[PDB]
Amino acid sequence: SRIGKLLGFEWTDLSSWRRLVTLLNRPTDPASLAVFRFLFGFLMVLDIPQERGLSSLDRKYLDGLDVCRFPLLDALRPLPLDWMYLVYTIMFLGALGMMLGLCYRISCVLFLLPYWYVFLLDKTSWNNHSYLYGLLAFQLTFMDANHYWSVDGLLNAHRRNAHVPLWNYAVLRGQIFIVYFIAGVAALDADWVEGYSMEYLSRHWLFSPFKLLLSEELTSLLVVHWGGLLLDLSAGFLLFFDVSRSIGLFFVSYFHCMNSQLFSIGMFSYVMLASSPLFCSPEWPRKLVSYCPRRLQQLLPLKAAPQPSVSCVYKQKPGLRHQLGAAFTLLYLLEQLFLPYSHFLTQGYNNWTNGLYGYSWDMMVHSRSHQHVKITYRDGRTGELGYLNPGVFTQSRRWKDHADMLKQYATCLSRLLPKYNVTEPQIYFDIWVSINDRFQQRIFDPRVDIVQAAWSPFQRTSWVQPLLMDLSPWRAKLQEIKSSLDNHTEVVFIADFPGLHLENFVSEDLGNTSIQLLQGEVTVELVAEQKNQTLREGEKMQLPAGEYHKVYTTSPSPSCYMYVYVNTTELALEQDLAYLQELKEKVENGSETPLVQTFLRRQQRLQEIERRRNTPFHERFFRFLLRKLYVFRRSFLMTCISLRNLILGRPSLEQLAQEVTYANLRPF
Amino acid sequence: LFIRREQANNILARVTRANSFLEEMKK
Ligand SMILES: *[C@@H]1O[C@H](CO)[C@@H](O[C@@H]2O[C@H](CO)[C@@H](O[C@@H]3O[C@H](CO)[C@@H](O)[C@H](O)[C@@H]3O)[C@H](O)[C@H]2NC(C)=O)[C@H](O)[C@H]1NC(C)=O
Ligand SMILES: *[C@@H]1O[C@H](CO)[C@@H](O[C@@H]2O[C@H](CO)[C@@H](O[C@@H]3O[C@H](CO)[C@@H](O)[C@H](O)[C@@H]3O)[C@H](O)[C@H]2NC(C)=O)[C@H](O)[C@H]1NC(C)=O
Ligand SMILES: CC(C)=CCC/C(C)=C/CC/C(C)=C/CC/C(C)=C/Cc1c(C)c(O)c2ccccc2c1O
Ligand SMILES: *[C@@H]1O[C@H](CO)[C@@H](O[C@@H]2O[C@H](CO)[C@@H](O)[C@H](O)[C@H]2NC(C)=O)[C@H](O)[C@H]1NC(C)=O
Ligand SMILES: CC(C)CCC[C@@H](C)[C@H]1CC[C@H]2[C@@H]3CC=C4C[C@@H](O)CC[C@]4(C)[C@H]3CC[C@]12C
Ligand SMILES: *[C@@H]1O[C@H](CO)[C@@H](O)[C@H](O)[C@H]1NC(C)=O
Repeated sequence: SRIGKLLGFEWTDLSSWRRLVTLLNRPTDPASLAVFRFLFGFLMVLDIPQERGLSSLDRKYLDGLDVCRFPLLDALRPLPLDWMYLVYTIMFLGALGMMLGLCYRISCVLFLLPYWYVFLLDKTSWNNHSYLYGLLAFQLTFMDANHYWSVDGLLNAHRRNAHVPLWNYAVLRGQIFIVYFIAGVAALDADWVEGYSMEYLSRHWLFSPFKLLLSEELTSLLVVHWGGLLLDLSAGFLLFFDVSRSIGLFFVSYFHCMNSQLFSIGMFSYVMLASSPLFCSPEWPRKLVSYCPRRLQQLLPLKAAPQPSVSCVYKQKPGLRHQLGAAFTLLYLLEQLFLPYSHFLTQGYNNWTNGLYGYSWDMMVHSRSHQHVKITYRDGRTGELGYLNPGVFTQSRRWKDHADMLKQYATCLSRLLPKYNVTEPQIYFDIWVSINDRFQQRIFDPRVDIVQAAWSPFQRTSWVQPLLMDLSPWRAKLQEIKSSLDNHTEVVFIADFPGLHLENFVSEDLGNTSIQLLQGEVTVELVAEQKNQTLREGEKMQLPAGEYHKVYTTSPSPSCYMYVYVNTTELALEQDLAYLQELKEKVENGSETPLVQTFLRRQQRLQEIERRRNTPFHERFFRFLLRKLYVFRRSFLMTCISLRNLILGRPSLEQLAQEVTYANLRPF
Repeated sequence: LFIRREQANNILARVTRANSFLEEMKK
């Protein structure tokens, strides 16, 4: 049948449950699954010391340290540092066992459990490829991936070159397709289609060939955005059908190769490159080995035909294993389809985008820019007001965009402050954000005490400020204004809600600062002089430097205004140094203090940059390998120290200091 | 830990702009 040759099965196989179970357990070649298993294990082994964070465990989980942490469940706590090193050691052993094929299921579990424990301990570390690694480990735990090229085959005769069920390939192919397609659909946002996300990514030197026929704006609009959307929406279909798999392979390989250099996403691109051949014939590695020299073949996996296996169903009544496998392949894929669109039961995790970041396949769609953050507290007994340094007890900045993390941060601060003689504190937050070059605006209500504010996982947060999407059309005029400025001038665009005010201290350096109204009506107050003046559309006002001024929004709708300022101090210093250098140069040519230190420092930095630029490519690559070598060696030595402490016991303090000094030594 | 009122209300302090891609491993 045409459908038989085009889809690999027939409508008759879906007639009944027994036929479906029989089809899903059809004997298949295990070679491609084995190659993917090896590559995935190898990449996990490489990734553990670098992005999973094994080389900074001592810094992250230092004992006796005051830190505010962001776990998914508030009752989840980390272990002491030595037990953290033990957990990471078990994870590494599991990854190695998965890569080798030795004790496949136990190794899968040993990688899986620690990985998800570490993943769920920190919400601020979630991204898409870590979630994908967890998903891949979970899938492979139930598969027969150790049936072709593995130590288990040498140890057991029944698992050497044996058939595998077809749902093993079906689930992996479905997962890859889901990744691609959900990313493509998420790329249908207006900001993406209009070219607002990654508007400056086309300046990279890799895009040089395209610029021979297109302008920079046209390149960014067409190639980056539209080509990315098209690849996402068509890659799965291109790879599935075998009349178009060559073009699909070429395009996907080029895409991932470019992405591996444009961004820093760890092993994501390499994992996708390794997953691409999963759509090819299941026996492709065996065919490749077929064309190898006889002497070489003695070092390569078997090339004969696979033997029958109990896993598959042959042209018998299916048993429990086959029915469980079919049920898994159905339910898991259905859940994977549903989850990225489930942000209507968990209403407490939506602020401006949907949900927590990491399980929706929306990569590089939204870009944020923060202008200012303020934290205020009031003593519960004395009543005095104070201000905290933003991010005082935190190791990440992701708390600024999520209400659950802000609630956790406020609780941590309220518990920690009493040890500095601040009793029953009330804490207020004031954060200004801009997403995809919009007006800067508040994201949380600045008059709400977050310590006592109400938060629930399944209820929409009350104290989140709505995003002002009616002001999006202003972006063109904003960009025009910004591009019309002089090279020593800067501008900030702000939009404020009715009934709110902005209190601003202008630094003494920022001489010649002014404010102009764009929409609505605002009242500007000079705090020192106690004077009120009202502005109208297009009216500008000069502001004093080194004083306070307040902007009240009295319009019934949000107002828009911009700040234009010049750094008077920097300009004067620059001019003086320039004249000094010119005079010295003229004296040296033949004609004719902190400033001298600044001039010499500038020259010193410039000289270093010149040498940095003029560096042989080989030298740079050599340094790259040495840096990577250091990272790995330090991780290994620290793990050894912690394991020894766990087993034998803690040695003398001087011994520990010497051991740490040895571990911290640079390579070669 | 604690700072002054002049610092807390300094909106136009130097420059504050970043790509802030949640996919990229910042550190
Ligand atoms: C404080 O800084 C601002 C911003 O740099 C200065 O505004 C600038 O004002 C000058 C005029 O004094 C503008 O020059 C313009 O020239 C065109 C012709 O080229 C003319 O058509 C305009 O009417 C205007 O005279 C200049 O464009 C403008 N710069 C910006 C970026 O707005 C301001 O002068 C500074 N104040 C002090 C006291 O130095
Ligand atoms: C306007 O320009 C002046 C410089 O002419 C800016 O002053 C500089 O601000 C930076 C950033 O705060 C200072 O860098 C940091 O300051 C500490 C403490 O002084 C110093 O140890 C380090 O240099 C540190 O990185 C810098 O020192 C300071 N001065 C100079 C000579 O650069 C000023 O910030 C600008 N205006 C505004 C409102 O930002
Ligand atoms: C061959 C010819 C003539 C033209 C090619 C025309 C083509 C395809 C250009 C492609 C270069 C380009 C503009 C790449 C960035 C586009 C963006 C933002 C993709 C978003 C994205 C990112 C950033 C990732 O890291 C991903 C990782 C794994 C899986 C999916 C990923 C993904 O969807
Ligand atoms: C300048 O105008 C603002 C805005 O009307 C004044 O702020 C108001 O002050 C009165 C008197 O305390 C309050 O009843 C209002 O609720 C305030 N409006 C707010 C906070 O939005 C401000 O007092 C005036 N400044 C001077 C120096 O006259
Ligand atoms: C020591 C403790 C904390 C670790 C125990 C491991 C548990 C919590 C892990 C192991 C396998 C994991 C599951 C693997 C796959 C998925 C599918 C994904 O779409 C949502 C998360 C979910 C459902 C995971 C939830 C957490 C999980 C059940
Ligand atoms: C806390 O210390 C401050 C001085 O830093 C002091 O004024 C205050 O009374 C102390 N509070 C208590 C409860 O001791």
